[PDB]
Amino acid sequence: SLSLEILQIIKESQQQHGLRHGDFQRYRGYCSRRQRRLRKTLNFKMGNRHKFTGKKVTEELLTDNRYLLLVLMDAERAWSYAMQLKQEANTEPRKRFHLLSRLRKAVKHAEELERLCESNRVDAKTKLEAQAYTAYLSGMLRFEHQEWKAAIEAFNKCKTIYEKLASAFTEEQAVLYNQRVEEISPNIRYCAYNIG
Amino acid sequence: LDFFTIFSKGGLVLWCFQGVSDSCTGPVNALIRSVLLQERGGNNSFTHEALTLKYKLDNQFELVFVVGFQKILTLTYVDKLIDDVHRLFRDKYRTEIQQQSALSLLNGTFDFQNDFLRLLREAEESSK
RNA sequence: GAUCGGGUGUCCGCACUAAGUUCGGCAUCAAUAUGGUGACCUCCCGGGAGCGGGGGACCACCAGGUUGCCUAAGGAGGGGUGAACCGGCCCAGGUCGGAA
Repeated sequence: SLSLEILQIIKESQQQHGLRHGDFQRYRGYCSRRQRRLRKTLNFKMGNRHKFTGKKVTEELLTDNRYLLLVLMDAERAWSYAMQLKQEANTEPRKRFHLLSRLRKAVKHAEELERLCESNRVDAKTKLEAQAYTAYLSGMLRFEHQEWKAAIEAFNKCKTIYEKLASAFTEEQAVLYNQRVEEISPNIRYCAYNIG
Repeated sequence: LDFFTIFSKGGLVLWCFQGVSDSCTGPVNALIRSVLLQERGGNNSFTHEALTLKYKLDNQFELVFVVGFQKILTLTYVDKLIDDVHRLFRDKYRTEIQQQSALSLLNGTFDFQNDFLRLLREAEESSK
């Protein structure tokens, strides 16, 4: 019976931690620091000294309504690093492969969190938000990889989820979702235009 | 290209084909403010809030060419297109622009739509 | 405005959380096309020796084009030692082949 507003959290964090003027390095640093503090406070050290053992959060552990933030912050860090590499690669063509490597892995965390959301412990509001976030990330990855057929469908699914949520909620609460869909609308138009 | 305007230093728009794609409410006013006060000089910098904007100056006839594309990445053919359209304008419409008085500019009508569309088609074919 | 109500910090050897400073330890991937360097192996053609010319199999490394069934990550980043003679290059003298 625990709810989470991933879009509200990320919107509040980006505009406060350097992305108001568009500085992704500070945002990536903030994401790393926040994940470090979250793990230190929640006592979720993946590895001890001189040993590392990667462990995934199971269905029972999410009772604190905070372990999802770990996956969210990992996805945010990967996406921010990829976005910074996007602007950096205009001079060095080599950075495109690194950007693709980061983007192909951010969707992994997105899909893992959307699968973790399947449990009955969480409410039905976070599931659709996780699905929309995963669709958004997948569409951006496939748009960067010059794949239009899958990107347009992912964008349409994400827009359908966002429009349904905005219609369900009141006008004041739906301004964030309206801005979110209007941000991705030009990407949808360009994806539809690339085929010609 | 999704937005393109050719207006004089006197604040009068000569020709545009924005259409339903874009509305020129305040996309060029911010650029004017940046040029007058900030003195950008950053090689077509200062995307305003949602789409990248680039400009080119013509001190010989007191003219400015503005081209606006989406914030998505675009190829470098835009600057070549701007140079070509500016040179075509200077070659053909020289009679009106060379005159200092704005009465001739007001009286003259420019049917540049077809030529600009052909240039855009050439640029898109090169881009593809 | 007479009593009167009490709600909130200056005080804490107090506990937790959000945002940042500072100091240590560990580790920092690979396939593929092309050219190059260094060892080792193998085909040859010529010659009285030192030897000259051409072709291959395999390993290590650098510049670098498209990549991934790659991870918590793995840049085509920079510097130094390079040792006892064991990375080779150009190699003084000396040394061996040859009248040169």
